[PDB]
Amino acid sequence: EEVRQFRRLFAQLAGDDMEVSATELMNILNKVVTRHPDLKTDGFGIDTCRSMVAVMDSDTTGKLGFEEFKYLWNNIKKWQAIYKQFDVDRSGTIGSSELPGAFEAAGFHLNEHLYSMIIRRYSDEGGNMDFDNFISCLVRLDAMFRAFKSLDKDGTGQIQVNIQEWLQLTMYS
Amino acid sequence: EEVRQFRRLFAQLAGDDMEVSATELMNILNKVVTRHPDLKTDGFGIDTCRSMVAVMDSDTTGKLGFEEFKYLWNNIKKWQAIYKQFDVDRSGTIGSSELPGAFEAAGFHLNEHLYSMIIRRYSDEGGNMDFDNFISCLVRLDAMFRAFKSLDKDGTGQIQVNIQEWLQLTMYS
Ligand SMILES: [Ca+2]
Ligand SMILES: [Ca+2]
Ligand SMILES: [Ca+2]
Ligand SMILES: [Ca+2]
Ligand SMILES: [Ca+2]
Ligand SMILES: [Ca+2]
Ligand SMILES: [Ca+2]
Ligand SMILES: [Ca+2]
Repeated sequence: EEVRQFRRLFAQLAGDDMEVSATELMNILNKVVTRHPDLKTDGFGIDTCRSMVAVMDSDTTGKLGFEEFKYLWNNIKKWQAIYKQFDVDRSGTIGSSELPGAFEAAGFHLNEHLYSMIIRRYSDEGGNMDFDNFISCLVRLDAMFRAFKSLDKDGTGQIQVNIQEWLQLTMYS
Repeated sequence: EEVRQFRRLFAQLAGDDMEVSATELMNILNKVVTRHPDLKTDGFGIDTCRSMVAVMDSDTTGKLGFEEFKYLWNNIKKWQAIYKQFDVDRSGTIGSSELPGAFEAAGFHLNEHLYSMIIRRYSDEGGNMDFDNFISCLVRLDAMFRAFKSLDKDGTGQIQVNIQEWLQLTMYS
């Protein structure tokens, strides 16, 4: 029944081409946040959604098919739950001091240098990250872990990236 | 002469803290576009401006110093001229058949496969790319070429990276 209700909701979200475009994704993400007053956000903008589509578009059709959209949606749900749980002052945002505990609850255990870099690149002047920034960040972080893993065949902790693959991975994202 | 003019322009834009923030950049670019009606754009938004700054921020200050801003600004001017010239139909946007001409004038040679990915990420449903996306795409592309080159100084066409280095290189919105 859980499977059946979700299949139906994808069909309603994707429309006749049975894929979710960046614009489509934007409108449903914004409808979601409207329902959660505990999530502070300046909204999901079109370019952030284009990035999320690209990074999750493994079959390169330009849009999210059922399995791609399922994977992303279920990640957003789990990370939404985490954002709420680690926003302990109820600011609606993930502060610098909340961020490590949240990334780690999402299964991404980094280090001091890498957290600093994330806040520098993703958080605002006050070191705070709102909900669309946190989602955009994790979608990419998850993807980059998955891409390193796909490339690390022999399990050695070191990958070898050619220019073409570099370009593909960084630009279609 | 023109050298002291630009040094003073930087000083004026950077203001009190002597560096250019994502916000200051957003404000000067948006005022730039408003004085070229031939340059179609939905505007330079915070995500795009925070993301240009991040890729240009070589010294991890979170803001653009003189040399960083200069490199960025001079590229933007060069690319703006290319955009106007390669928009041969005067649609005010760079269409899929105009894009390879433009990128070649900018010094970039890419295979069809990578154009198709770039078009899907940065252009609309008709294949037409607006000015802020064009600039955002070129800034990223040049930055990725430079990051790769620095780690491949013998020109093998391949770099070798551990997970820490990989997140540092790729975690750019
Ligand atoms: Ca659709
Ligand atoms: Ca797809
Ligand atoms: Ca908080
Ligand atoms: Ca935001
Ligand atoms: Ca300043
Ligand atoms: Ca800097
Ligand atoms: Ca055109
Ligand atoms: Ca745009």
